[PDB]
Amino acid sequence: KSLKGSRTEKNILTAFAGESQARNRYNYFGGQAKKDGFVQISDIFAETADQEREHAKRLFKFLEGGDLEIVAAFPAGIIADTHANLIASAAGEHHEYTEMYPSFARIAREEGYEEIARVFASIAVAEEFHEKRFLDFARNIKEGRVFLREQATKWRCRNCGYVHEGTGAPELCPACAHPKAHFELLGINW
Amino acid sequence: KSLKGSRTEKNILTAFAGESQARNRYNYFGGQAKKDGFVQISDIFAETADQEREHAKRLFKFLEGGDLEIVAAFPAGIIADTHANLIASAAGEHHEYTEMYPSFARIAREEGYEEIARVFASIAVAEEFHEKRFLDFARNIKEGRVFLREQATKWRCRNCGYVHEGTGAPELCPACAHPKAHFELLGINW
Ligand SMILES: [Fe+2]
Ligand SMILES: [Fe+2]
Ligand SMILES: [Fe+2]
Ligand SMILES: [Fe+2]
Ligand SMILES: [Fe+2]
Ligand SMILES: [Fe+2]
Repeated sequence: KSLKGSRTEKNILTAFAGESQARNRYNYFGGQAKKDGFVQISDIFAETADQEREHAKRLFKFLEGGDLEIVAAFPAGIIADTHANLIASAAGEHHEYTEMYPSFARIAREEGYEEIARVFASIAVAEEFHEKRFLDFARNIKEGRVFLREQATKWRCRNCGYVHEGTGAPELCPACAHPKAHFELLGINW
Repeated sequence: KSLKGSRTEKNILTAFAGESQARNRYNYFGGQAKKDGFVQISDIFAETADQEREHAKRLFKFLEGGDLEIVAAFPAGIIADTHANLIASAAGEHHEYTEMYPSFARIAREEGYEEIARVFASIAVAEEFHEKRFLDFARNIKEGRVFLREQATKWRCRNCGYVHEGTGAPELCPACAHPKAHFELLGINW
């Protein structure tokens, strides 16, 4: 049925506004991560930004047109060091999957918008993993485990694919000569 | 010392030519993978192409200028189905790390170009993992295990980050509504 005048319509636009701002913030944090020498983390911020773009697109497509007024609070800034940005991003994700989306979903169900409610709940699942990545990386930075581990393992250069075996990533990739910043733990998800 | 007139100079240009062609082929295969409904594989081809660009750049930077004639054989085509493209790509990687680069490295060492030899050997390591990825994915396609597994596991939508728990990826992402093609096994390499 029509969304016109419902609370859900307002919530969808509110979510769209938040998703849109999150996309920008994450792209900026991605640039900062690159400056801080964390390439894997930089690419993660960029990918997360692209995924927020997709959450926003799904939400945007439900709307039926016209200008709508919304009242909501948003993070006024800021761009800091990568660890701080990861912590702030995780807090944003946390609010979305623990408070905002579950609430929007419940209201949607109550107003009779089952599909939309399902979408809100589904987006919340995505935000929870987004938070996991951000928290895990923040923890790695705090513990000094981004480029060094206790036991020998495999490290992959994101720039050229070189694989290094050892307790930590090398200062310079022996293949492409790029800095340690480009290394990540070798992952196999297939 | 100067590379002028050495066999290594010729080998570097030969490698550069091969690296350059590999970059193009992989980007085309990436596009084909997208058409075949394999997003993770498509992005892998694209990433591999970018890494070949970096192998080529390292090699290119060693050269000292001027036009040089080379004699070498290259794959004249072709673009086929994704499984076939993965197999062909793996064969290309195989020749590079088992025959070409080790040979170029040995010749470089013999002519007194230790740094260059180290680079050839290092690039070979990258190509071996490139082959592993291609062979693994080819195997997944052949066995019908790209989107379905024996035991329940976690699947991530590359488009929006939604996480699905089950034996196989869903036909449609419940969050962004994109097709099964966007799903991959949830990976955590950090
Ligand atoms: Fe989002
Ligand atoms: Fe998110
Ligand atoms: Fe590298
Ligand atoms: Fe290469
Ligand atoms: Fe390769
Ligand atoms: Fe999705």
